[PDB]
Amino acid sequence: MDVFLMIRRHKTTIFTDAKESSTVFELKRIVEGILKRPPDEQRLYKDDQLLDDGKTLGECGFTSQTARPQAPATVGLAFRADTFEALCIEPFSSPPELPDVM
Amino acid sequence: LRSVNSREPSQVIFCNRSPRVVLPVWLNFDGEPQPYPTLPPGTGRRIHSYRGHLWLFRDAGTHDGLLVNQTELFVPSLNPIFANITLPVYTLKERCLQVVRSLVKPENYRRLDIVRSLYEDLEDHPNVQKDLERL
Amino acid sequence: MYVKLISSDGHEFIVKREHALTSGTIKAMLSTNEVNFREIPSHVLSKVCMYFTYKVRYTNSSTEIPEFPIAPEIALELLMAANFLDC
Repeated sequence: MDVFLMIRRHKTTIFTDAKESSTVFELKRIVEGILKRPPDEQRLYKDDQLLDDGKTLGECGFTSQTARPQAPATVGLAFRADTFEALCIEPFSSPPELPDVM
Repeated sequence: LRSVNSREPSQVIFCNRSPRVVLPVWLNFDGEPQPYPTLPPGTGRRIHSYRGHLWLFRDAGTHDGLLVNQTELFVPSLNPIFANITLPVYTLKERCLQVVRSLVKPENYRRLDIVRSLYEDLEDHPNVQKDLERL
Repeated sequence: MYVKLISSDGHEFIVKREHALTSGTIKAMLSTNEVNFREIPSHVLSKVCMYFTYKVRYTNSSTEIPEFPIAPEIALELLMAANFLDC
C-alpha cells in the first residue's frame, strides 16, 4: 500500500511515496539520496512527535487513507550540524483576499 | 455518430462512480442528444436499452465530460451490462476552469484579473454539441 | 531522478524527474536540474506538485478516481500556472 508524503524542513519540501510497511529509517535513506545527509543526522517528525527508526510508516499513522496523492501527509525533517536543530518548517505563502465575485 | 435501430433489447446498469450528479445522454437515431433523468453521486439505476445504441454521460450541472468504462461512449452489447461512470483525470487547467466557473457568474468572467486567452477559455463551456463534432 | 522546482518566495519543491516532465513546459526549462518560477508562489506550486502525483497515480487505473481538490482562494493563480505550464 502506497502512502504519499511531503517531507518538509525549512523551505525544502520533498514529494515522494513509500509503503505503509517501510520504516522511518528507510524513509531517512530516501532523504539521504536527495539531500545528501546521513540518517544519523536526520530526525523525522509526525507533527511535533519524534519518529523512531524501526517503526513502520503505518504504525506512525501514515496510511493509504490519510497520505493520498492529491493530499499528501507531512513529515517533518530536522538536521544536526554536533547538535540537532529544532524542528522548523517554513509555511507556504498566503493566498490573496478572495475577489468580490467569488 | 447515432444509435443503431437494432430493436434487440439490452439491459444496463448505470453505476455512478463519481461525486457529480450524472446526466446520461442517449444519441437517438438522428444523432440528436436525448437527456435522461439524473443520478446522484453514489446511486444506481437499471435501464432498458438496446444493442448498438449510443450513450454518453456528463455532469448534469456543468456538462463537464465524464467517462463510462474508461471511454467517452458506451454501446450496449449482447447480454445486464455494467456502465461504470467515473471522473476522468482532468488536466489541471480544465479542472481549474471548472472551479472558477462554479465560483463566478458568466457576466463577470471579464471582471477577473487574468489573461486575454483565459477569458475565451473560461467562456468555452464544455458543450455536448461541441464534443460530438469531434469525429 | 529528482528535480527542484523553486517558487517565487524561495520554497524548494523536490519531485521525481518523470513527474516534472508531464509538463512540456518544464521539460523545456530543464534542458543543475533546477527550475526557478519567478511568478508562481508557494501555495500554487505545491498544489501543482500534488497534481503530478495525482496524475501519475490515476492515469490508466480504473480504480475509482477522486476529485482533485482546489480551494476557491487558490483557483485563480492555479489557473494561471496551469495555463502557462500547459497541464
